[PDB]
Amino acid sequence: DVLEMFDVNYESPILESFDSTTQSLNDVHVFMSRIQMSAYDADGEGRIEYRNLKLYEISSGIFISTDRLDTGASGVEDDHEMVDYYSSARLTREFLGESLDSQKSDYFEGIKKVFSFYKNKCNESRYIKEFFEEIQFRNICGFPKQAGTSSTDIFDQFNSVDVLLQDPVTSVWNKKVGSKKANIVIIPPATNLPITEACATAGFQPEGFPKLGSGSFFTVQFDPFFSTRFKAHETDDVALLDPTLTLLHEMTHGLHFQKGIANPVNRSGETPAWATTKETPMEELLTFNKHTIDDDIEISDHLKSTYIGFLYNGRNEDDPTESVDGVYQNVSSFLNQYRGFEISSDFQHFIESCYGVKYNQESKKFIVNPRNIKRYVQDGFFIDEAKFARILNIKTRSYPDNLGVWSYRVDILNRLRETFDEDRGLLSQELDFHTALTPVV
Ligand SMILES: [Ca+2]
Ligand SMILES: [Zn+2]
Repeated sequence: DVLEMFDVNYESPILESFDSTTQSLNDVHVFMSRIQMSAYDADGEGRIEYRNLKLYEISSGIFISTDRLDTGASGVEDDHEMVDYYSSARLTREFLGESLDSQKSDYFEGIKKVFSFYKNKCNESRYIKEFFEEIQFRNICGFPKQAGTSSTDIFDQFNSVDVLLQDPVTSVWNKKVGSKKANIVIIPPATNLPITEACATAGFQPEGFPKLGSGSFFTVQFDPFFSTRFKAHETDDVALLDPTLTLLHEMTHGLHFQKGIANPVNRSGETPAWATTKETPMEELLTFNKHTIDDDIEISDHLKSTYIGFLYNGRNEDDPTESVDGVYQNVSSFLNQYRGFEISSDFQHFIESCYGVKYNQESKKFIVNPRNIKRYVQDGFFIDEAKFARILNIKTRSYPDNLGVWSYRVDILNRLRETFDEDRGLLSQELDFHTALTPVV
């Protein structure tokens, strides 16, 4: 079932009616839904708001949209480049001689072609298979429980997306008929972003500061039809970033959001000094390449272990505003609420599978073993972009030059040449194999 593609097309009809006595939401693969996004005002300060969007379920718990969501103005004029390329036209109106409908159809086909490549790689690589089995199917438990969510509900805002029908009289898509398990949502870069940006976010966050160990589905803003050049080692051998590797990087951040280990913050809601190494978060170095931490692999592994230790145990500071609540205290406090309460076997198994914990039937309580919660955090960092690049033989940064245009078109649907294959992926990262964009400035 890993990355098994549903029979779903760009033009497959959106759900307009639902009869629970003869239909299952599990069989619904094209529907109106809503997800949180950061929206920006004219000043450029962000607030989290729901946005309606049309979703395609391309595989169990994996959703894509062709909708470019309105998150405010980018603040950059059309076709200006600053490393990244900005255009308000991409997936909103005619762009590069392609209609909106053409662009949306191509975006759908291109994302499916990328996932067909990943399915072929799962069949070839135990490591890639293990990664997709985890991000596609893992149980995702968020806390605290929100709004009208019962303490024993499996599906909620952290791990499912709403199925909305239209109010017949007003035509507004605001009639919720249920929800569907969600692990991964892939959408185009929103209006506020450049068209070359790739960005992974927590799919759902409550109003408070996020808690370590509280998971959500992840949303990736990603468009495989564009990429940016990169310089080799510290020579001048230039090549194009492979979008299939860019998405694997973002989905690795994704796995960290699914477990609630991506974004450690203190009681003031700021990143603690121990989470950063000008400044780069440890979350970025462990997603990119362990070896960037130190030339000696054993020192890299030790600094990794110290970071995971603080994610797990938190840290008490002499300034209590800088203290961090760890995964162990957050998860054990959450599960300790259930001590002595009768719960369904379905909710019991959901929690057991999510955190790798056991349940004591006699005392009706979760057994929250420290070694199990440590493994939950450690397991989140089992793979990085560099490992993917070695398995797939994709060229990436080893990681401001005046070497001209940064942003390139990528012919994912093979209109120009044999550019992208479902078995081999991107057949060349050479810049002369791709079409440079032409920024006005
Ligand atoms: Ca970027
Ligand atoms: Zn990253």
